[PDB]
Amino acid sequence: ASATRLIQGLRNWASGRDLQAKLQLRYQEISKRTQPPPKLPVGPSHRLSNNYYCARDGRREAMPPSIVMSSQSEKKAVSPAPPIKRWELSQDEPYL
Amino acid sequence: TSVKPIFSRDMNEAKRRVRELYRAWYREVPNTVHLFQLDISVKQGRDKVREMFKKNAHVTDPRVVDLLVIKGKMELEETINVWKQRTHVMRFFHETEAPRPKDFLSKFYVGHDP
Amino acid sequence: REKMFEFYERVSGARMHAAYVRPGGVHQDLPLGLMDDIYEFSKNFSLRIDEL
Amino acid sequence: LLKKTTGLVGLAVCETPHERLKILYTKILDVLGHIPKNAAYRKYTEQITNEKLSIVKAEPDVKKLEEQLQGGQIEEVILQAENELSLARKMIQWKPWEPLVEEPPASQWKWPI
Amino acid sequence: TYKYVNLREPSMDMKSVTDRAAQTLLWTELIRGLGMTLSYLFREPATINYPFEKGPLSPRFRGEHALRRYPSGEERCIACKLCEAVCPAQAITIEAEPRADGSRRTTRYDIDMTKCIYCGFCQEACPVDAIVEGPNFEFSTETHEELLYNKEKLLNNGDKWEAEIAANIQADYLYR
Amino acid sequence: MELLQVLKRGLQQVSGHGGLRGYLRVLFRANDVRVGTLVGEDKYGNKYY
Amino acid sequence: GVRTSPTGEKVTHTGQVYDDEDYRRVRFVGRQKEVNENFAIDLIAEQPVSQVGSRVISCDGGGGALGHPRVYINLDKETKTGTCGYCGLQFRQQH
Amino acid sequence: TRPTVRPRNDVAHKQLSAFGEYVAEILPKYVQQVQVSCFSELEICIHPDGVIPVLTFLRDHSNAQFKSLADLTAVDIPTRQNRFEIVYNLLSLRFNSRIRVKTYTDELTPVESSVSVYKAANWYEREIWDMFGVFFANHPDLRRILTDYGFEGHPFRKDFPLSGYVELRYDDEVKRVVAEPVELAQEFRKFDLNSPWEAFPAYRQPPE
Amino acid sequence: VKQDMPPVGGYGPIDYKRNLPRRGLSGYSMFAVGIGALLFGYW
Amino acid sequence: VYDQVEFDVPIGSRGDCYDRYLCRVEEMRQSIRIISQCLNKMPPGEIKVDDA
Ligand code: SF4
Ligand code: SF4
Ligand SMILES: [Zn+2]
Repeated sequence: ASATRLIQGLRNWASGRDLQAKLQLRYQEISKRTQPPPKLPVGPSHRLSNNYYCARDGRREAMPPSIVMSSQSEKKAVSPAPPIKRWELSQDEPYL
Repeated sequence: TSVKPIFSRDMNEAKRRVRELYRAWYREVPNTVHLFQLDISVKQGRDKVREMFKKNAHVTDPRVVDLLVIKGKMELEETINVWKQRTHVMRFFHETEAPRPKDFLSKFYVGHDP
Repeated sequence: REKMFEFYERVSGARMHAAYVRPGGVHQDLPLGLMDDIYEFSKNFSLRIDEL
Repeated sequence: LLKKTTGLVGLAVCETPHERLKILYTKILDVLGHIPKNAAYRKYTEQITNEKLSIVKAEPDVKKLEEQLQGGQIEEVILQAENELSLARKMIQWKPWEPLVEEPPASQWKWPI
Repeated sequence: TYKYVNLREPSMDMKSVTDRAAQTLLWTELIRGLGMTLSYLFREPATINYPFEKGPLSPRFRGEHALRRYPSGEERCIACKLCEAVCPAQAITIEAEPRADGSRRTTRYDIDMTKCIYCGFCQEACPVDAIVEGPNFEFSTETHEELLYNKEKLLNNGDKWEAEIAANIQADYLYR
Repeated sequence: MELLQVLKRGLQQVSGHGGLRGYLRVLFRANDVRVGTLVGEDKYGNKYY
Repeated sequence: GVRTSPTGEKVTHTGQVYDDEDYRRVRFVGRQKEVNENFAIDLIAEQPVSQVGSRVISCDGGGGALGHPRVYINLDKETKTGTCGYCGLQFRQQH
Repeated sequence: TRPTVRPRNDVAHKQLSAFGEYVAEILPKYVQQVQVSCFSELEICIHPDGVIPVLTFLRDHSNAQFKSLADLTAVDIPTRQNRFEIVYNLLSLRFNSRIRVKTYTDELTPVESSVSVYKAANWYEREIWDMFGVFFANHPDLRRILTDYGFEGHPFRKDFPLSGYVELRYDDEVKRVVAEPVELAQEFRKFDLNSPWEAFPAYRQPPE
Repeated sequence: VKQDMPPVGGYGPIDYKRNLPRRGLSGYSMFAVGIGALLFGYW
Repeated sequence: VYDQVEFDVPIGSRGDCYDRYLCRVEEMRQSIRIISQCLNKMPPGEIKVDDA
């Protein structure tokens, strides 16, 4: 940022870009190293009522794997899922 | 009590394979001493190959000796190709290891282990 | 890449091995002013890709 | 209209896709007729192959055939038909409609142990 | 939602063919590359003057371990061994006894700084903020065992760096 | 011309370290001669700018 | 209150010192034995016993969330002061 | 159970159950179990004589098209008589799906190599030779891939110790890196962490 | 609450596309300059 | 939350080292696009699961 306008114009010309607009070195535009203290919010389970853990217990609603076939008609042939949708070419920048 | 074989249908084909592996190792020992510039004799290396074969001489299962032939062929391929260095070949010769006490009285002297 | 390691160090305290993304969320919230510096990095990073 | 490339490396463009698909589907049905009638591989593969062959006979276009066969490019649909043919020729040899060769041991699939 | 990098056919009119042949014979893109490198020649470099200048750090930084005391001189550690239970490298070795006033304190507190992975799980497992991983990163030794810290070295790192560790914990305890 | 300002900033970097003795002192100790605002000095003599 | 063995070796706050005939003193030969001279058992005994006017006091070591978990100390013994098991600060019911 | 619990996917659960029935009745010669976990992942437990007919099916069948071998894995379980559990993770790009094909072997029974199905397996099962000792028949170049060249044993078995049996150091008498029996300056401290209260009643086993 | 949040109108637009900005003379012009330099040198 | 961010996927055409190079360059471009969207759409709230 401290460069003279002769070196600045030379540097912009040699790169072919406006380099002073986007300087990779950092100056006073970055955040302060000292910040005010935060007040972080609490989650949804910080409630004094209607907050029994048996109604929000993720690990205890895990089930054993449902056994479909075990060795102890004209029904449709299935796939594991419907076939994947063909992607759309990008409207932003297709390179075509 | 009916299992699937690995290579051998019985013990005799397995002993054929053990025999051919010992033949291949016996042929390879002088090349191994020469190109790894080992400071053992060729007789000492052939004695070590004899020792590594005769350690396993009590095995009566065809599948286990098939796997021992397979692992011995893998060691042989890693020795013929220079994939092992001199250190991996000389690890069969426990040189830096001091000889452990073998009788009862000296094991009693040195510590607690049997 | 040094500035992005500063982003890792500000978010976790280690420049590379953060141990930050944990099962259940992340270990710690963003420090105040971090997203402004991520903005100031990202706004200028396109010119760096362009000159590469 | 002759699509210039498939977009996939090593997958060439098929000049006549409809005739190639009809040949491959009738060849899959021919190989698949050698399988017994009770076999679920025969019934399921005849079902999907007859559906695909009906769709190929129903559409003159290549693009609309690609959008309603729903398998990507038409050339990888041809590739999938060849893989299905090779699979069915192997399934003749394997005979997997036969009963289970061996029950597993008593707690072979018990987890947690 | 996808794009094709390198799916351009170059134009085949005489203008573009002569442009490409002038690029070939007259080396236009090579002069472009030389110009970009000359553009970096006239930039101020990114080099800081270490050790007189220092790389920027945060108060979350995980450096050298230290044991903290209360604002009465009593050490915070009450020998609960949560730091050595959580320790991913088993770098912490703790032995304890009741000392002469019956307080629950450690007799051994070792951190192997050559096993330690500097992940800070010990400081966040600590219920009393006793073990902390401080701001110091400049503690290279000439001997392996000088990095095998015992309780005396860790309490001395606490006494050495407490004026800074207290301010980093002041700036970062509300995120914890 | 803006080269004259560059040479004048260099000469006042020489004049800003307390002459040629301080300039060469900080040049050989620091390998940097730019001047700053003295933020402080500790009880050891480390000076912070 | 650090002291010194007959071998000249400093005794740590734990009480560790090497014996005279112990070879492991040779690691301190030509070098130092790093002990910490701030004994917490001495520094906590310098604190004044806090007179309070309740029957049960609480202690978190000060600093709120920067100290230890908050514990409640019963002060019904007039023989003994109520001592925090975390910080070692001790309390006495004033009546 | 809205914010903190993972939302259950019933549609993919139903579709994977139907496709597991499909795979099981097309291939009943080898398929021993079919199961779908609660997080909607399909496992096809097969017999080890049908590694190749199953995996060539799922790679080539027009309703499966599992064209990618994502990962091949062994799991040692010493309480089983077939202690090794070989696990094939497959990715179908066409139907945007993943499947798991699990089979078993012990120390001595070979598994047929799936390099004629997926060339990707060429190192994975080679790793399974190095780490578990599961021999693979008809592998093109079966040898070790991760351990040291003179290494005895197979490390990822659970009867193999955490540290090895030998450690290495440079010996200056012999001018060489040498192997010695391992002696730790500090033993690894085994922690007994398991709580004696049952955590998950859904997974309770019936008693003796 | 006080939390690391973006500004109210959001951040500014960030460039992310390729910018190789096409400098230099044409091929006709570069061959003409090279031929003119040769003709000056020959003369 | 990748289903909520908008980005493109660079596709090669010849499978060589050069197309993979261009794919990585354009993935850096699209990563800058995703980072812009993530900085614009960062919600408030907690950073761990409140299942303690
Ligand atoms: S930082 Fe991590 S590895 Fe190091 S002592 Fe603490 S818990 Fe152990
Ligand atoms: S440092 Fe903290 S976690 Fe470790 S034993 Fe002491 S009080 Fe417990
Ligand atoms: Zn207290």
